[PDB]
Amino acid sequence: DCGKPQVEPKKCPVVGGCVAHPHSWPWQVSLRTRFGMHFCGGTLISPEWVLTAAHCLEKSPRPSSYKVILGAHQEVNLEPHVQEIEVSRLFLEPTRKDIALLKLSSPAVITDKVIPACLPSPNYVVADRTECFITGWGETQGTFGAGLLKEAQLPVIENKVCNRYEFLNGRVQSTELCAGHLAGGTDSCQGDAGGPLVCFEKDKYILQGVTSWGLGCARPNKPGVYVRVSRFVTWIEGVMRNN
Ligand SMILES: NCc1ccc(CNC(=O)[C@@H]2Cc3ccc(cc3)NC(=O)CCN3CCN(CCCC(=O)Nc4ccc(cc4)C[C@@H](NS(=O)(=O)c4ccccc4)C(=O)N2)CC3)cc1
Repeated sequence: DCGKPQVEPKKCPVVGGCVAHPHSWPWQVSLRTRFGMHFCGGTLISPEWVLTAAHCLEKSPRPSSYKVILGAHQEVNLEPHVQEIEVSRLFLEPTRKDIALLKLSSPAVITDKVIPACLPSPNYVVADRTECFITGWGETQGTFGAGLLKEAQLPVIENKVCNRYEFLNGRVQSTELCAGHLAGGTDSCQGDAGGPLVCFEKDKYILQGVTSWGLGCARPNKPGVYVRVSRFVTWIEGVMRNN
């Protein structure tokens, strides 16, 4: 059952936002070096497959350089039941987009704390103002929560508006989407890249974005940019089917 957490998440009362109800985001992964250091996020989309950002793998083209942590809440004191799995193969998106697939050495064990997120239908366009969630262990820029999994509820901004001069001035492609509060203060940041942007649809969470880049973090009029997952579903499915 993809997209359905067992520990229901909570809204807030990653820069800003709040600490996540522990294990309320069971698809969240921590992408780490062979040495145990968190540097990027990821999303479990199937027991053997993690979706992250291509730029997170810029340092090494070697699957051995990476490990995936599943089911955690703490970044340092990993809980005992935490699943730590090596990566066997890396798949960079073939058109140089900032998205990539990780095939794990062993299929993650599905538990109340480790659950895959659902994928959207091809070419779905998250509507303007849709409130979605981003999560990760990234920088907090003095906002509390360092070391614990944080979340933020952000409104999507349609590309036509996001590309205006007042915002990102034509930098955003159709294969990306924008999200964030234009007054600033709450945003994903370095360390959250490759992590999920999920939207609640009917009764479950759908992976709609991959945290990619931005002009800084939580700055006014500077929403974050995310890879538009719906434009890569067909490629993702082909990779999982043929590998
Ligand atoms: N929700 C906020 C948020 C969450 C998470 C993050 C974490 N992710 C990062 O750190 C990314 C890493 C990266 C991602 C994609 C890339 C290259 C690098 N893709 C290409 O290489 C592909 C080639 N491409 C093609 C087209 N491009 C031009 C058009 C669009 C464009 O201009 N894109 C852009 C602009 C700036 C940067 C990267 C990309 C550098 C840096 N931005 S920053 O201002 O210096 C900064 C940000 C945060 C903190 C401090 C400083 C920035 O984000 N790096 C140029 C190059 C960051 C922000």
